[PDB]
Order: sequence, then structure tokens, then C-alpha cells
Amino acid sequence: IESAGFETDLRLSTNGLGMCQLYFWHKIWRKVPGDVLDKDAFIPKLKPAPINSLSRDFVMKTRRRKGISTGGFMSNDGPTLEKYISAELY
Amino acid sequence: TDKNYYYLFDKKSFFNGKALNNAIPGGPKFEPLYPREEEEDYNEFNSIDRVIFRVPIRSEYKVAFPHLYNSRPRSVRIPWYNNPVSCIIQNDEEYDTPALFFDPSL
Amino acid sequence: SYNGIGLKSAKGSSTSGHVQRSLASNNRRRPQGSQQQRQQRQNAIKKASIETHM
Amino acid sequence: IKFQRENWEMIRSHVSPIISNLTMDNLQESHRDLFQVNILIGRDIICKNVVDFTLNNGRLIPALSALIALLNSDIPDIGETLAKELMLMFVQQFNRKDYVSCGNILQCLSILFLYDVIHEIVILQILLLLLEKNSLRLVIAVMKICGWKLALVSKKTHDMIWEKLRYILQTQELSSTLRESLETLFEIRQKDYKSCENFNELTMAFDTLRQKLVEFKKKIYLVLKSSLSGDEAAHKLLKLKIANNLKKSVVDIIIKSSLQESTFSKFYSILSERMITFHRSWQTAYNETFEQNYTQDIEDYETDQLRILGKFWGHLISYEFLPMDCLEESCPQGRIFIKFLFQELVNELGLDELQLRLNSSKLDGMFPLEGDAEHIRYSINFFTAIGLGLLTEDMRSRL
Amino acid sequence: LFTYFREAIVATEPLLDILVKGETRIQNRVKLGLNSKMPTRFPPAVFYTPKELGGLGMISASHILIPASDLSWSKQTDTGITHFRAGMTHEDEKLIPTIFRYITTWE
Repeated sequence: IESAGFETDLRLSTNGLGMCQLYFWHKIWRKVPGDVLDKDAFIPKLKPAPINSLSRDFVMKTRRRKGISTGGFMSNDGPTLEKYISAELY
Repeated sequence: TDKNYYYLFDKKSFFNGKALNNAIPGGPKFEPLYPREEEEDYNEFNSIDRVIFRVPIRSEYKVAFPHLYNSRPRSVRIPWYNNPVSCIIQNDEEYDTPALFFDPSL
Repeated sequence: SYNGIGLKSAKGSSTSGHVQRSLASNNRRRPQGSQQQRQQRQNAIKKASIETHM
Repeated sequence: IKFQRENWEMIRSHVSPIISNLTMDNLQESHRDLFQVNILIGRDIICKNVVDFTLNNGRLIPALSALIALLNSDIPDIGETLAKELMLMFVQQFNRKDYVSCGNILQCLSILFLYDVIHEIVILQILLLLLEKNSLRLVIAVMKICGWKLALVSKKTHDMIWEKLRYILQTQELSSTLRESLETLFEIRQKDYKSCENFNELTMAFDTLRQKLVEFKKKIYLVLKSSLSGDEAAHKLLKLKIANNLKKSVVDIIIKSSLQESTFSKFYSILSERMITFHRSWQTAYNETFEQNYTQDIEDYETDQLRILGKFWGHLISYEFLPMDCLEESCPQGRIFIKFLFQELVNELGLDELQLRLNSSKLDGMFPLEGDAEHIRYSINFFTAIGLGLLTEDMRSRL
Repeated sequence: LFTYFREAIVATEPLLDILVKGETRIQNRVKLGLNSKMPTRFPPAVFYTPKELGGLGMISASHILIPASDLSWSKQTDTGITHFRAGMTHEDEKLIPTIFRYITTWE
């Protein structure tokens, strides 16, 4: 994610003395910081969000893109009987 | 003497900028080729509901990967994408010296 | 135009088309660390809240 | 002769004391003390003291070097003697495998070189010596100490040294530690060091030596008034980048401007908010201004102006500021200002919510909790005068 | 314009732009008379100076640093005041005050 206009930016910074290259052969995945399943989450729409709500926001965006969430505001949860076991026993 | 210095100061880069109505802040600016037809009409594509803003997508990046970061590019030339230039010139009147860099291990 | 923000063209405009980035912008960006207080308050307000298989 | 001896003894003791003392917190004082005592007849003693100190704090070697230089500028012979002593020490260290001593001595030498006391030739020689016995640990730190200086003065020598080091690294089976040291040195190079019979006469000489050794405001106003939204104004102000001194002044000016306008404008408030968000110093300035107001500048204003000010403050405090407030005798203009502020707060927040917020902060001045023998009655009365709650509850609590 | 919508101007950028343009046009009219429009030969002195010191005595609303914004995200979605645009002229750091700050907002 963060590596959008990385290399170019680096070049600009360094007056073309350092040449970056990014790659993905380690297949090295990693937890998006922050915690999904949070309805309070973040403040900004336009800016980059904070790091505790980063996971959530991304997920929401993905959902929106898919057409999973229907509308401007939504949530993510388990569909099961008994009101999701009474919200996991409160 | 370093050719890589001219990153986003190429003729090609300038042309791209002109096309995309996108000033590399140091460089020049022109009348846009195409009039900015602001008729998105709040579609489900490129919405702020949908996309994420980790990167700010600077217009520096537009002229570097025109066809990617910029949407609906037109008459956009392709830019260069280069190697680095380790070239050391002695100013103190000396001959073949490893001055600015460091020795091998073995 | 620089980061989608400069005035499209210098002509017509009837102006320099110069663009100082604002220092209110920074302020707007920042108060999630410093709005933050409000968030904290909110949090405080709502802060308290098989064997067979094995 | 006996007297002279005694004096010398005293001097030595003094020197020792100074050495013991020497630190960053009281360096100037130490220097002064040193200056007070004689060091021509007791030059040897002084030298001994200095050397001893060096041997001991090695971290305060630079200071020592500086002191030596200072001494040398006046009395050069002493400096020379000191240098000689240092050299001797170094030699001894080299002889006896006293590595720590060598390191200390080397450091001292480097310091001296840096301060134009001893020549770089000596340093070069030392380096050469170190090289001859494959001693990387000794010459590495010394080089670092006197690297930039060396480059400046004897560039060729420096180059030679570098070459030698390189050779050692590559064309010699060096140890791991040695290799590491070499690498470090290289890195440093890349950045260029980023981190008696005539006793009476003498005495007389020494004593002599000792003896010898509105517009701005206007501009601000213009800025405030040459700006559509408050935001713009704030930006303009920030562009100026006035010193942390003048921030308070600026704030005061802004306040004055606000007062001048017929009624309270959101603009000024907005500007304040912008400033406040921007930096802690501006916040501090604002706080100071506030303090000044309720304390000393509040009673000067006419009513409408005062009201406006109160409103502004309320706006600031409804969100941006921390509710910190310092409030029988103090009740004319001030009381009305307070009332206005309260009203503003109510408008912004919502009564119960506002009350809760107030409670949350320490707040002893606005609402003192302790009964204090019917002193809270006045406060209650005041509150009643401008429609408010909780006062009654407080009253009930105390009885 | 300003007395009618005092408070409501600040937000609308198009109106601001028009004002900037309109003011400039007006200035040029005067400069048209003098058959030049050379930007140095008319320092703001000659326009904004009142008639009681021999000037035209205009009442500018043009020297405002206009709110620019991401026109990508402006018409679309949501907004905030970031990046000011030029406003109207080259100045000699001569901050000409703006009529709006001398008009008490409607609220």
C-alpha cells in the first residue's frame, strides 16, 4: 500500500543518486496495524487514517469497492441465530 | 555528468506534464491540452467512499508513471527510468584513489 | 496544477495563480493526536465494558 | 626559599582540587579559579595536575585541551612542557602494553592538535608507529579525534594513513575487531567526522597577566483585516514566523482588534483555533493573554467590548482550550465577563453536558466545592443571576 | 454584494473568484484609459488611495488569498480549507484590507 510513488519520491529526494527497487518474492504478508471490527474507528475521510483504525478503514473501503456494504455508512459482523449469541454474551 | 539528475526534468517529462496539466513545481506550466470536463457525476468509481488515502498521489508521480497514476492520459510520452552514476573526479590533483568510498572486506 | 490543487491555468484567472500551501491545513490534519481529547473523553464515557471437542 | 616551597605546595593542591572539580556544569568557575592561582613557578605542578586529570576524566579531555591552549597563549613554555610530558606518557604506554593509558594520551594529543597547541607531525608519527605493530585499536580513535583537523592541515599525510589502513584491511590477515574498526574509520572518513632567583618578579608578572585577563502591530492589524476568513489571516500570521517572544504580543493585538469590532465575530475565534492547533508556544501565549485579561486588563474595557471578549474566550474554551480558570472583592467588570463566558459555553455545549465538563476539570475557582463559611453563597447568587443549575445542589450539600 | 451576503460569501469560492476577476477588470478599465496596464505603473496606491489623497478610492475584495482545494475532491464528496491560491496581484507586501472585515456578519 505505502509503496505508491515510492521509487520516484526517493529519486526526487536524493537528486537521482539512489535508485529504489521494490519486490515481492518472499511473499511476506503482515498484519495491517489497528483492529478490524471497530465501529468508532477513525476521524478523517480525505486524509490518511490513524493506525489503530487503519485495519478497519481499509476493510470498509474494500467492502465498498466489492459492493458488499450497501450505502455511505456500514459495518461488518457474523450472520448467525440468537443475535450473534447475544453479542458474544455482551 | 550524472544523467539521472534530470529525473522529471526531461523533455519527455515536460511534455507529459503539459498533457496532464501538471506542473512539476520547479518546471514550466502551460494551457492544458484538454479542457477539464468535470462531469464525474458522483459515480461509484474514484469515490472517496471507495478509495484509500495512505499515499497522497503527488503530481510528481503522475509524470513518472503517466499511464498508471493519471487516469485518462492523452498524448503522453513515455519517460526514462535509470541507473545510478558513481563517478568520482579528483579536485586536489591526485591519481587513481579510493577517496569517497570504502575498501572491500577481504 | 501540482497535487491536484493549483489553479488549472494562469490565464483568465486575472491573478498570479501562486499557491501557498496553508498552515491551517497542518492543524486540520493533526488534532487526532492533539479532537483527540474528545475521542479520549468518549472512550472514558464508554470504557468499563469446547471441552467435549477437546 | 621555604616560603616559595610552601606556595608551590599550595598551588599544586589547588590544581588538584580544580582537576577533581572539572565538569560541564561549573567549567567557567573552574577556569576562573585556575586563573586566580599562579602557574609559572608552579608550572610543573600545573602540568602534573592536568595530565593526572586527563588520565582520570577522559570524557572532559576537550576542556583540558582548551585550558592548555589558553595557558599556552599566555605562557607557551608551560604548554610545551605539558606536551613533552604527554609524549613521554604515550611512549611509556607504547613500551609497557598500557593500552588505556595510550588511548588517553593519544586523545589528549589529538585535542591539543585540534586547538593549535602541538603540530600534526607528532600525530602522524604516532599513527605510523601504531601501523608498524598492526595496532588498529590505538590509531582508530586517535584518527577520529584528529581527522578533520588532519585533513585540513596535512592532507597528504591523512591520505597516506588512509592508504595504509586500506592495505591493512585487505593485504593483511586482520582480526574481526580490527576489521570492524577499519570499517568504522572508513565510515567516519566518508562523512568527515560528524560527531627560583627571580621569584618575586615572576609573581609580579603573573598578577599583571591575571589583571589583564508599533510598526509590527500595524502590520499585524493589516494582516487581520486583509483576509477573508480567519483561516487565511492565521496562515498569513504563521508565514511571518515571528519569534516565541512576540507571540504573546501578537495574540494581544488580535484580541484588541476583536474588541474593536462592533460585535463578536467567528473569524477571530477561527484564527485563534488555527494558531492554537499549529503549536504549543502559541497555546502558551494564548494562555498568558487569558491570564493577563481576567487579572489585570479586564476592568479597563467598556461593557460591549468586554462581552465580546468573553464570548471569544468561551468559543476558545468550548473546544480548543483546557478548562483552566482562576477566579467577593473580584466582582464588577470581571464578574460580567465571567457571566458572558458562561453564557457562551452554554450556547456552544449544552447545559448538563457543560456542567459535566466543568466537573471533569479540577475547577476550584468557577465552582468552589468546599462551603468555606457561606462564601459559596455569593457564587450561587451570581449563577442565579444568569440562568444556571447545580448551584442549588452544592448549597444543599454544604448546609 | 457584500452587505447583502456578508457571512455567506466566505464559503463560496466561485463568488470570490468572480470578485477577484471583476476587481481586476475594473482596474484594467482605468488602465485602459491610460492606454497601458503595465503592472508596475499602477501600484495599488493609485486605486485604493482614497479620493481625499487623489486616488480612485476603490474598496477592494480582491487581495484575499482565495481558498484553493482539490477540485478532484471539491465538487465530489467533502472539503477542507487547504492550499490558498494567489488572490489578485503582485504586492510590495502591501496588505490592502478587505471590505468584508469591515462588515458585521449577518448572524
